[PDB]
Amino acid sequence: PSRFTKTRKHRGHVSAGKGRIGKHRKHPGGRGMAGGQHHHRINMDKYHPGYFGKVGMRYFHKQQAHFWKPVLNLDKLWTLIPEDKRDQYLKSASKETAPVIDTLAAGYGKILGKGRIPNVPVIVKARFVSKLAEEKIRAAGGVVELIA
Amino acid sequence: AISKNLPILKNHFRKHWQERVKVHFDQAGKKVSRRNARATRAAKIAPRPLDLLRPVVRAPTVKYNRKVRAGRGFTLAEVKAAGLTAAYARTIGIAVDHRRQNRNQEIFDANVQRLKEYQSKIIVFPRNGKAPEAEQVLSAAATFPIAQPATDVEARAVQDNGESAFRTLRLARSEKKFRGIREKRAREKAEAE
RNA sequence: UAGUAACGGCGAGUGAAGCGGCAAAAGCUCAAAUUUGAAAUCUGGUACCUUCGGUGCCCGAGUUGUAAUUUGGAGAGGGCAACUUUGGGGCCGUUCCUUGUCUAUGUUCCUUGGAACAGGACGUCAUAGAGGGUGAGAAUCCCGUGUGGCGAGGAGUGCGGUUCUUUGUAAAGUGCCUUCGAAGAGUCGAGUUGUUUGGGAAUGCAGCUCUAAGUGGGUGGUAAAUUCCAUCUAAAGCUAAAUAUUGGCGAGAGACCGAUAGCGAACAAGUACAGUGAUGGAAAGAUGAAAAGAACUUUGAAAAGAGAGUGAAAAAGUACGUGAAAUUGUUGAAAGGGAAGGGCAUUUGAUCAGACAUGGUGUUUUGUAUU
RNA sequence: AUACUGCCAGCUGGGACUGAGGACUGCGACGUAAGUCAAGGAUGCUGGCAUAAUGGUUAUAUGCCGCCCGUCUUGAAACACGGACCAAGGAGUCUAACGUCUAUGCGAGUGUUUGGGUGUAAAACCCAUACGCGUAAUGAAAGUGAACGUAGGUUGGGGCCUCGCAAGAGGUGCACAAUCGACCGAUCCUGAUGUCUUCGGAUGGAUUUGAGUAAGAGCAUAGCUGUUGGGACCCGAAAGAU
RNA sequence: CGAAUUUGGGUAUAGGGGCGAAAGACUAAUCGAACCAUCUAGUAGCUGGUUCCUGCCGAAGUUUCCCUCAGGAUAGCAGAA
RNA sequence: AUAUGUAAGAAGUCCUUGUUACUUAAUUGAACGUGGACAUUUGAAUGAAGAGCUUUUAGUGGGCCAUUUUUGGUAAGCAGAACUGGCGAUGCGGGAUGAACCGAACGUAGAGUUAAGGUGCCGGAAUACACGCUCAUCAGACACCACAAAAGGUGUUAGUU
RNA sequence: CCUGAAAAUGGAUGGCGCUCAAGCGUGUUACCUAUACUCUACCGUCAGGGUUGAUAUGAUGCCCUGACGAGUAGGCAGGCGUGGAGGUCAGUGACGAAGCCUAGACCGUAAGGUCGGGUCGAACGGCCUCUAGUGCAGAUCUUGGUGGUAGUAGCAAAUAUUCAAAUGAGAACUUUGAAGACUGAAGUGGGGAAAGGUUCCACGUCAACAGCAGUUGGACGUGGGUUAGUCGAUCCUAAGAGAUGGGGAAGCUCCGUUUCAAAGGCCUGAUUUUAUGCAGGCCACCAUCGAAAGGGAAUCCGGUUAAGAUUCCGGAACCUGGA
RNA sequence: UCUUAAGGUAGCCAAAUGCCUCGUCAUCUAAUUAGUGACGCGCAUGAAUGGAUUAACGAGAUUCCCACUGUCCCUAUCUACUAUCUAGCGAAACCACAGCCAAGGGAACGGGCUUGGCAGAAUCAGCGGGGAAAGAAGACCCUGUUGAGCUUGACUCUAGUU
RNA sequence: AAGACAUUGUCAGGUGGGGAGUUUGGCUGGGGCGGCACAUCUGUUAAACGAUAACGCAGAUGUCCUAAGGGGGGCUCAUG
RNA sequence: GUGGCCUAUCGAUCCUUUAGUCCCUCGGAAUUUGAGGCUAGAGGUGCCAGAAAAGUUACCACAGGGAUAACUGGCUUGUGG
RNA sequence: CGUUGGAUUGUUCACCCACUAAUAGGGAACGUGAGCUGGGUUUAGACCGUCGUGAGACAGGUUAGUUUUACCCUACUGAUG
Repeated sequence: PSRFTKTRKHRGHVSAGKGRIGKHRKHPGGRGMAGGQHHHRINMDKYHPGYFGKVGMRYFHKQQAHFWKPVLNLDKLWTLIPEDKRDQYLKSASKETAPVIDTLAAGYGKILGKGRIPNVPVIVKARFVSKLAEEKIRAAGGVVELIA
Repeated sequence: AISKNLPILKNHFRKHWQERVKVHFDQAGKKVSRRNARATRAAKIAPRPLDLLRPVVRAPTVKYNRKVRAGRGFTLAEVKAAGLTAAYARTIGIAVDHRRQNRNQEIFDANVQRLKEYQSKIIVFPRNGKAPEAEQVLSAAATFPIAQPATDVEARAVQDNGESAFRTLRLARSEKKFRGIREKRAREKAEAE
């Protein structure tokens, strides 16, 4: 769609929309992030505070596989059950027949308690769990057991 | 220069990048060439399954710990437990990996079962026979798929005894963090009478 | 992964790797061992033959080490209880081409045209209506195209059967180990210097100095004794495939360019010419279907002109497809007392378009479905 | 009486420009009756021609106007710069990564096209375990990690519900804005039962703090515009290197 | 104008080099650093140019910071949604 | 004087009250409220060719000129600042001519009326009307503006003891 | 009003001109005319609305409206054109496509579109979409072409030409005579070196060239021409260049030229039951290249050609190497 | 005595070095910012950064004198070749459009604009007033976060050398 | 002859305009010299809200103070 | 009373250094040293929102500038007349 | 209507010698370089003094140093028509 551009509409107008006084020059302010402390400092301080300097401590050879730990909340905890058996599990809200959720094969590393699961007991297999999530599972009547 | 509220972008194009531009126009032609090569090699090895039988192994790190995938070749221990020598396994189409060890009984059983299945499901022609071909299949991988082992049943009984599984994690982390200091204290107390 | 971890006057900027998915997949061999009851190894010379070589013999190399044996996954003076194979030069043929050849259907009538390859009628073949040529847009005129058939040769363990037959003490595994288990040195490693890397108390490389060890040595991304780890095994070597390919050879294409474009070059183009030289480097395509490229006559010294002639066209004559503008010549028409051009308005002169056949009435016949 | 002011929904003339609209509709006026009219926009009658007569174009003449364009500039006709003329060519492009907006598909998910299958041999068309982004934040980091309640209270809120004959009353109030809170992370504190007696950190807080929670909104593709790196809208150095 | 003379040919010296009775002179019409090709379409806050029509809206030369003063960022002024 | 802050209401005005860890000697205060009384005038005028903005982006970041206030300078078509209006960026009528002055801002036309400026001719429009003054052997002639002074004159005209 | 009152091209109440003004102060009034104001028509923009009807209407379709319209830099929107692409018009066309010319016509505010008439010769267009190397007046733009200047500047240095005849279409310039001159023996003569390369020489005429002409030419076309024992090269060495042996350098290569090197060639015996094998001898230049002016073996005269001659011919010699 | 080691010695000078300056005196002329000779508190002379002198030489700079003369008073004439006209042949620089003035205003010096003056085809030879004539993106000056040659107690290095 | 010394290799310290690369502010009645109007403060300019320029005017700042900070109490200063 | 009666008396990133928890990290468990982080100061940029910086060019170059000097012209006329 | 001739100086101004009737003052892009000249100033060569470590500086002094084009239009001067 070169035909919908303003280059097509600027045909016949001298400056091509770039001005007669301050023309289109090559690099009137510098190239890239030039002068971010000198004449682009106002833009840096307004729109990107914290840009200059270093804060934290380094980590040589940091592998993100170590820190892989996707978080699953309790409101999404029941979506790990297939939709077919989900209704049966919700209706037959009994211990000693509780569904097993293995969040590790689901793809999650930690469980957080964002709240309001039903009162159906459930066996939750999680690598890590938060205090509130464990308390809410206990209140629902299920259990969270630690896996690896 | 720098301008209105925009992200800071790092476009690494300050070298002569236009000489090193590889636009993959040959994607379709190369897919055709790959299929042609696969077909030609199949015609060359006409009775053979076009690939070797690979074992089931576990993915290394903690992020892919859960998954089970296809390895390079079977351990010498695995092929021994299946009942073959390494050289004969290589010659009849079983990939053998010398450097991989099995510290794991579950994976050992899974791969020995794979080897037994392959032995049952293949036929080795004699060197001086009538060559009774059997409508060659083209993928040992497709006919011996890798299946994720089932870890647990769908429903079980709640076994709660009152440790909350968070106090357990906190305590285990604490003992890991402080074990050296505790050993220090024990050694100092033994040393100073 | 990831514009991430890291590097960076921590500024501008720079910046990988493990895992994960996939393509392709392939493995291995030397040194270090006494064959010592037999250098068992090999180049060459000379003979014979089935000559990418194989056999007599001879000399030489070689013990300061050539064969067999083992390569770390392992492997090495033996013995048991059922236990596959062999291997070798040819011939018909699985397989790629220089490739060759054969295989359908209108040139039927009318119109226009110089030409029918265009319009109309009737057809035919079609696993062929891709493309090109032919005097204009041609499936059916030609070459081809589609589908098959038959052949003038070369390469020959990804192999089914023959081919002379097994050099009848020929090379390979465990339910028990009598012992072991050689494994690369100015090399690891340390320092320092320079360079380099994302590698940061130093990533790789190189120079110099020092310079090892055998449960040793390397690594474990922050410099320094360790109760313990983990993981490999360096300082020797070979190896297809997936990967790259502005060159070479062959082939198929394009929402590309269309002769100031596209390569500099569509042409006797890296040519002609410019430089002492390194080097620099253009311009230049089109008559017509066919030269049928203008016989002949006249004027001129001749070029040439005027006639004539060929041609569909000469408003195609080689200075050639139409030949645009700038710029000229002629003719015609207009204005013009130190510019010209322009706007509004009219006038004058030129030039020119807009109902008067008609969805309505009706008539003394222009040349007598009606005028 | 006349002036001079003011008013007349007072009378009588003389000229000019315009005539938009086009199937009944309205408001009015006329002795208060059917009808008429000057009342929500011109009709009636008449003549000449039916042609270059009107008009268009064009050249000239006349009256009045009219400086040479482009550019930089506070200011150009400029004694500022470029331009003798004409033809052809000639200058915001494409890409990587993005911001706002918009369209589309699906939607707590989304993206087939690295690959694989297939194919009417770069097209179709078909196929995910993965991966990217999103669905969790915060802290330098160890780490911890989002309901005291009808996912809160207050003010305002479109719309909807209940409404009497035209007020306006009540109820419910999504989005969104203002405010007071609650929850998660960070910081500073007080620290309970217990105890590897130094650990774990319950409980209660604090003019502190976060790019958060508080019934998800994103992912992908395309388009204009804007950004950065690239020859970077086109032409242009003095130089520097090999 | 008999020589520190004039000159042919051969030969040597090559670019941050040569050569210079010295003028930054000469080194192929090139010299206060030759020529050729390439890096290279070098960079340019500076000059010049920047190609169709109509419609609607319509400025600024001011603020703060900048080795900032022929430039930019920022706020303002303007458009669009 | 001019200019300038605020207010002129429904988020408002008045009552055994309700909350609190703040405050008080004290249910005294402070803040925030539940429940109540206020209508056809809800508490000046005028206007409101819609009000609250949200995102994003262009050009610009040399300015110059008025009457006015004003600084430096003898002054300058000089240099530098005031609530403003303009030129830039804007044609049109007038000032002969002129970026800025006066009038007035612009779609294409037609009638009428005007502004500023003009009406002897150029030139459209009274050689109008009325009272004076002036005669120059460098008259004068309309703002911005394209200049003239002190001092003089029984030139002439009009004005106290 | 006058004096005060002086600046340079001629000169400006705008000019002419004006004197009870056409001057100055003042006062009624009439009149003139801006793109302003009032009122109409039309255009567009914005906005507030109406409109579900049995066919004859793709509902911002039709319609009622009220207000408004300057504009650089700049923004946005509707469109007009160009080359290609997908669909469609079973679109136009050798009975004439595309291009081009035309003070002919119509349409649109415009970009532009459509048609009439000439030229011609093979392809091209409308519509819905896609796409971009998409629109020029300028850039001392690029490349080509062309002007005015302009039949103008000019063709004036080197003393200088004239008469007749011939040839010829044509003669200032060619040829041949005759005259006048010039260079004046460090020449305008006769040879050569470098360089050129056929220009040498003969035979044929206007296309170009010879800045006039041309019958002439170093031009054009076709041909012919260069004869060596003795002249040069070849041989030698000069300044110098440069292999080898060696040593540097990652290397292209650099140094070095006799250096820390095992560095080769002429006579008889061997010269045939036996070869160049051998106590046969001397020994020790210490590559090579580098001069058409240095060194150096040797040829002269006469004649001969259109053009060669110390080279051919005739005569007469010399040098080098070979029993 | 002080700075800082010494204080300009011999000589030379308004000097190619002296600003004040056309120094003062003498001479040269009718008249001399010139020339020469003297004089020196010499801005700022001076001793191999050589001082002073010096025969001869000099296409070096300067003053005067004689001779000579068109340099001049003050111009005139002559020759050759041009220019000039003709035959042939035949470019270029420049060029927005062009080409008469006065004033005004204007980017403050107009060919155009305003108001006046005026204004008659086609032209030839000269000419140098104008075209702010042509030739060249001012070489002076400034600016640029543009260079380069050269220098050094600049910053940072480097070959050699020790 | 000379001799484990020279030489050569590496590192280290000097020296090194012989050479290399760079740089050598801004404002400014042109630039330069001067000054700082470059970060600031008082009064005025400044035109009675605030803001407001010039290389305007008259000056000042880069310090000083264990008291010259904080509280309380008592007293009243210059001058005649 | 949170320094001086008020209105002036001053300083980023990076680096270093000190103080504080002795709190987090050195990524195969750590005696311990060393190092790296968290919060607050100090070492300083006076061109004071903060480069690390000597000249000369009369041998000069380029991009420009009438934004800006050296003539004329123009306004003014202090000064001169 | 005239307002001179000269010595010195590149000079404008000066300052003298004289003559004279008088040797008035000015403008015209500080009139007048396609009219000349080129003494001066004002490139590059060179010397000196002072300044500078130096390269170099010096409206300080010396010496040597390319002055291009009209054929066009106007104006002018003459000449045809």
